[PDB]
Formats: sequence, structure tokens, C-alpha cells
Amino acid sequence: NTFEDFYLKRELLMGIFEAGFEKPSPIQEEAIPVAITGRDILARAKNGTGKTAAFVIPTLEKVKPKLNKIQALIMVPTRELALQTSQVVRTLGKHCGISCMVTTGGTNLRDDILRLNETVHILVGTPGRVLDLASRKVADLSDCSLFIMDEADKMLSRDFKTIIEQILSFLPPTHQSLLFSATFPLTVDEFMDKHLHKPYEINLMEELTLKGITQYYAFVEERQKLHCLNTLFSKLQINQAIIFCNSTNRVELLAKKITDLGYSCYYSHARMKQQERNKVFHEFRQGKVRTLVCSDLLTRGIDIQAVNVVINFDFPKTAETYLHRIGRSGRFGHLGLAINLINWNDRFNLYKIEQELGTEIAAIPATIDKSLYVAE
Amino acid sequence: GYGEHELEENDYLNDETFGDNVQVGTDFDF
Repeated sequence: NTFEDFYLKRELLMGIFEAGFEKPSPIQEEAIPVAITGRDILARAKNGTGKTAAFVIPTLEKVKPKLNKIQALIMVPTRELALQTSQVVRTLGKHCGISCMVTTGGTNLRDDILRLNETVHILVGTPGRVLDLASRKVADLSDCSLFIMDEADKMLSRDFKTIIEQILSFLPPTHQSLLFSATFPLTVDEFMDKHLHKPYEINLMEELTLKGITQYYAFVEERQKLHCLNTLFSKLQINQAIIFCNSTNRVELLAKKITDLGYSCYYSHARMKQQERNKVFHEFRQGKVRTLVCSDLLTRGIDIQAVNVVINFDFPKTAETYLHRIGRSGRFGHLGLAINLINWNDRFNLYKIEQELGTEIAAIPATIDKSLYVAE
Repeated sequence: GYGEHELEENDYLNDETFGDNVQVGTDFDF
């Protein structure tokens, strides 16, 4: 109900209170008590300040300020995330008397090596620089009983996983591990069976992944949307495409305009009956047409691999919806495109979602490589 | 065209998108 329900020390509660947090979110409800126990955690949740707090709060509770050694290591893939994370740490740990330091591949080694001679309780860094400082023995991790990976999937790829294992070699054998990700697939199974011990799993996201899907956006005014869409329809080697709209009416209007444009398509939305929707879905699945126009529809069925281009005619408001539209269920990727039409008012949600899902939505280039959505 | 359902929030600007003056082609520049 409240953060005091977790039996946190006064200063930590003060920090949380000053940050404006009154009611703990689901990720915090799940991760905070378990982490304080000492049990390992493997969590899937969309990125946020509240999630970062979901691991930072336990860290600040466990870390003893009287012990001037690195007691917690937070691994992040990017320097931006390192800065953000450390900001959260210093904010929430304002009254804790706890020191936090960022070390990344960007900053110079000399200054960080000098800084490590001072007291550092919590270390936030990127794999390369951290392994470097650890190998040079500048960073003593003999009492680092807490290990945390945010955006862990970005650091468990073929090359980074080795570095992570090397870094793990420095920590004490009995150490707690908190792993966080926004995408379910993880490359190595032995890594987790070896390094995670009876972990507590948290799954707060829909079982979908944006793996393999190349995502672009395009700054487009409403009046220009149809124009841009048709241009795409001629530019792209579409096999099958699904177009998403934010309301039933817009679905029908867009479908009509598409049909009049000299293109074949179906349409499905929430106002129809389940039978009609199943009919449209089954018909489209058999490749009867090339294009389908949907509103947001719950209970999505079975993945259609023919669909190699998905277009958000209307950009959604939440990451849940974006993932429900674009994401696939396969643990392996899917070679396909996701194209988002961004108006002015959509711009913020373009940023937010991109941050929340830990993905990349770049600006649509002049010409799109065919190797990205066309299979052989 | 056909819409004519109980309108919802994002329908408020459909006239901008599906207006008679709305340009169509393959011209669009990125």
C-alpha cells in the first residue's frame, strides 16, 4: 500500500517521499520486498524511473554507508542510462550518506581512477570500462554483494556476455543478482543457470518482442498522412501489411480511401462482431488481399509471417499498445518493418515509448534496405 | 465514404486527414 510497508530505514523513506512517490507501482511491489530478502530477481518490465527505483530502493536499503567499499554494481549498456541511473540513486539516497559514481567508456580513465581512491558505495557503469577498472584493481569488488543489470539484454549478446562473465569473476561467490529487461528473449541459458540462483521471476509485460523488426518514424501532418502512406505503398516491397488506426471510424475511412486509391484491402475493428472479425482475420491470413486495416483489437491470434510491413497510420499513446501492434511471439526475431506516422502531438509519445520498450525508432531514410524486410 | 459510428476522441480531426483538399500521390518527400 505504502513504501513504509517495506520496512525501510527513515532516510530512505525520506528520499522516496521527497521524490514524490506515495504508492509503490507493480514493479516496485514485486521487486522491492524480494530484493531486500536477498533473493535473486529476473524481471521483465517496461523502462521507467519507477523501475529504476524498483532496484535502487533495495540497493539503498542494503548498502551500509559505514562501509567505504563498493557494495553494489549497476551495469548499463549506455552512458545516458548510467547518468540517469546515478541521478536516481543520488536523489533517492539523498539522506543516506551514500556515495555513487558513474564510469563509462566516454569519460577519461585517469579521472575515474583518481575518483575511485575516494569512497564509492554504488558503482554505475558500462561493461568495458568496468571490466577495465576491475582488472586494473582500481575498483575493489571484494565486498560487492549486490549485482544489477538494467537493459540486461543489451549486455548479454555474444560479445558482451564474455565481458559480463569476466566482471562477475571479481564479485564474491555469494552475491545477489538483479536482472532487468524490457524484451523477453535472452541469448544464453547456461549464463542464467550458472549466475542466477533460485531467481524470483517478474513478468509485467505482454509476451511479445520487437526483435528483428526495423522501426522508423516520419514527421507527417494529418493532411499529409494519406499522401505519405501511398508513397510508402509504392516505395516498399510489401508482401502483406497491416495498418493501425486509433478509432473505428478512421479505420473505415482509411480503408475506403485505400480501396479508391487502386489497392486491395480488408478492415477490422471493435464495433464488429467476433465472428466477422474472425472471418476477416482468417481471410487475410490466407493471403486473400495484401493490406489490412485494424483498430486496436484485444485477443490477437496467431502470427502471420507474410506481414512484413506494419504501419502505424496513427501513433498509439502507450507502449503496451505499440508492443501489442508491432511485437511478435517468436523468441527468434522477425524480418519486418514498422513505420510510424508522427504528427506534432505524437512527438513526446515517440520518445517515451522508445525509452520504455528499450528499442530504437529512427527517422525514415531516403531509401530503405530490402535486406531488412524481404526474405529469400 | 462511410464512417457514421458514435464518434470517439481521435475522430475530432478526421476532416484534416480525409478532407477533399488533402493531397494524394507518390510525391511525398522525407
